[PDB]
Amino acid sequence: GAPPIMGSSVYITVELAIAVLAILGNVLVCWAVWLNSNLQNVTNYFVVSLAAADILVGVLAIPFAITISTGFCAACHGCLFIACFVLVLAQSSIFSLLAIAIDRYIAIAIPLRYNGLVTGTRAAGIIAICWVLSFAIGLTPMLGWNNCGQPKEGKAHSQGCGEGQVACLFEDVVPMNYMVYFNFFACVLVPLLLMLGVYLRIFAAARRQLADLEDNWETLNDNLKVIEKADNAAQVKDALTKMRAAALDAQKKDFRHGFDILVGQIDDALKLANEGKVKEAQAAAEQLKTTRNAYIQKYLERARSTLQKEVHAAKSAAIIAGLFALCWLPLHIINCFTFFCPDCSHAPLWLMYLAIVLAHTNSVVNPFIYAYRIREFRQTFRKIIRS
Ligand SMILES: CC(C)CCC[C@@H](C)[C@H]1CC[C@H]2[C@@H]3CC=C4C[C@@H](O)CC[C@]4(C)[C@H]3CC[C@]12C
Ligand SMILES: CC(C)CCC[C@@H](C)[C@H]1CC[C@H]2[C@@H]3CC=C4C[C@@H](O)CC[C@]4(C)[C@H]3CC[C@]12C
Ligand SMILES: CC(C)CCC[C@@H](C)[C@H]1CC[C@H]2[C@@H]3CC=C4C[C@@H](O)CC[C@]4(C)[C@H]3CC[C@]12C
Ligand SMILES: CC(C)CCC[C@@H](C)[C@H]1CC[C@H]2[C@@H]3CC=C4C[C@@H](O)CC[C@]4(C)[C@H]3CC[C@]12C
Ligand SMILES: CCCCCCCC/C=C\CCCCCCCC(=O)OC[C@H](O)CO
Ligand SMILES: CCCCCCCC/C=C\CCCCCCCC(=O)OC[C@H](O)CO
Ligand SMILES: CCCCCCCC/C=C\CCCCCCCC(=O)OC[C@H](O)CO
Ligand SMILES: Nc1nnc(-c2ccc(O)c(Cl)c2)c(-c2ccccc2)n1
Ligand SMILES: CCCCCCCC/C=C\CCCCCCCC(=O)O
Ligand SMILES: CCCCCCCC/C=C\CCCCCCCC(=O)O
Ligand SMILES: CCCCCCCC/C=C\CCCCCCCC(=O)O
Ligand code: NA
Repeated sequence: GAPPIMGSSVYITVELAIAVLAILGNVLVCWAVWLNSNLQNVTNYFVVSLAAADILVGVLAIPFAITISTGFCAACHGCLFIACFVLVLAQSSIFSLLAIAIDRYIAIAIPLRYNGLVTGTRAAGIIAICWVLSFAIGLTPMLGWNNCGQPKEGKAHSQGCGEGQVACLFEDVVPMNYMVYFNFFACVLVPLLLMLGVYLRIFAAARRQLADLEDNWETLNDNLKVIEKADNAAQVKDALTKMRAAALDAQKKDFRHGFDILVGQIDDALKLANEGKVKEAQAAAEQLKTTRNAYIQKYLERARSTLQKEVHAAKSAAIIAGLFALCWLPLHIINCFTFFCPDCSHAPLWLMYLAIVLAHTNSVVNPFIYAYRIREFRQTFRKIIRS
């Protein structure tokens, strides 16, 4: 049995290094949003809320984790607070991640009403509510769902603790049925699964809109060919009405002028078609190609480019949510083994330390994801560091 202070020294040193990086990187995120108006939007207010949770992991949760690794003597409910505080920060992160996903879904699904529905003032209120709920959920053991009524008195005596004190260790004070059923299943797993459902809807909505744009583009070009090889006015009329509906569906200044020219030219040709003048209708329909080459294809390309950027932004957000799940799931899975398999030897202490370090590393990774995936953050980071 090697001296406990040695393996402790490795765990503590790694924890302190992570805390430094979590503070530095996420302070940079907050400084960037504060300074760049192009970064000031509802999505990034939740990003800042998430960065604040990660700053508090470095300032508070990691010092608390180091403290409760020692098993020092503490009043049981004081031990409970420093043990449970990381649950507040993890819960706040989950709420911010879910809010970000929902924000991106509103933007892709109803962009015309996004600016009227999703405002900064409503966002600040949601953030406040989510922090209150995070304290309520994370500190629920302090309301009585704890093991302080049944302390490990033999462990307390062997450490010289006073009366009312326990050896302060996470699993000795926080009940495992709370950790598995309430914290993991209900408060972590269910919101992560909801997030997965939201992102599936976001990418399904984007794929559908990028299909719908190509279908309307195909309908405009296909029916142009139908008119050229038509032989009577009724075939021209049929293909023109289909073009007119495709044009109005695709419509939903230089943008409006291009579609006004298009529908007007379709109407010009339809009037000729209704009068039985096929050759004049076809010549009129040929004028549409000039409008298509100078306006309509430009709208189709820019609409595609806007959709691709929304997909890119949703993928960046989903990566962040997925990395949260990756870094936190090992701890929750270990707790499931401890709880559901009392015939299994407890996960060894080195593995507990590794799982805790991994969870804490998640508070380091988001600034790197923003830097590598969002140009506006990356360029703002560069200016902050240079200047
Ligand atoms: C403004 C912010 C930074 C203040 C942070 C205050 C923190 C560090 C304080 C608030 C409550 C405090 C705890 C309250 C009660 C106990 C029980 C005692 O037997 C050992 C210390 C312990 C566990 C305290 C440790 C420090 C503590 C967690
Ligand atoms: C920013 C300010 C307002 C934060 C206020 C938080 C204060 C009120 C809370 C935080 C944690 C709390 C402590 C947590 C646990 C214990 C140990 C218990 O045996 C006696 C009370 C005591 C010591 C609590 C007193 C109140 C306390 C210090
Ligand atoms: C993709 C990621 C999230 C999956 C992580 C899986 C990890 C957490 C799993 C895979 C194998 C698992 C271990 C398999 C067997 C045992 C022995 C048992 O006596 C205690 C738990 C313990 C030690 C498990 C702990 C959790 C464990 C390490
Ligand atoms: C990751 C997402 C998709 C779902 C989370 C799956 C979790 C809840 C699953 C993955 C592996 C599972 C464990 C696999 C094996 C055992 C050993 C058995 O003696 C008791 C249940 C227990 C401990 C399972 C509990 C539930 C478990 C931890
Ligand atoms: C620079 C940062 C300073 C940080 C200061 C670090 C604190 C060091 C004090 C005690 C650690 C002793 C080693 C902890 C060993 C674990 C004890 C434990 O697991 O519980 C008790 C149990 O009885 C055992 O079997
Ligand atoms: C920017 C500033 C923001 C706020 C910064 C706050 C930093 C908190 C640091 C450490 C918490 C460690 C607290 C635990 C120390 C417990 C040691 C102790 O209390 O030992 C005596 C006890 O009776 C055992 O026998
Ligand atoms: C485990 C503990 C769980 C505790 C469970 C109970 C908590 C209450 C729940 C939600 C409060 C929602 C607050 C709503 C605040 C008022 C909002 C408002 O007035 O604004 C309307 C706005 O115009 C629309 O856009
Ligand atoms: N058995 C057990 N032991 N320790 C922790 C623990 C304590 C302090 C921390 O800072 C961290 Cl990250 C983890 C958790 C645990 C598991 C999932 C979610 C929250 C806590 N579970
Ligand atoms: C780009 C520069 C980065 C800033 C430097 C950050 C320095 C932090 C690195 C390691 C933390 C070391 C913790 C010291 C251990 C104390 C002794 C002990 O383990 O008990
Ligand atoms: C920017 C402010 C950050 C706050 C600084 C906190 C850094 C202190 C590091 C670790 C916490 C020390 C925990 C002490 C354990 C007590 C050991 C014992 O009593 O047996
Ligand atoms: C212990 C608390 C458990 C119940 C939580 C109650 C819900 C949160 C309570 C108060 C938050 C107050 C902030 C409300 C501002 C709303 C702004 C808005 O949404 O537009
Ligand atoms: Na986090």
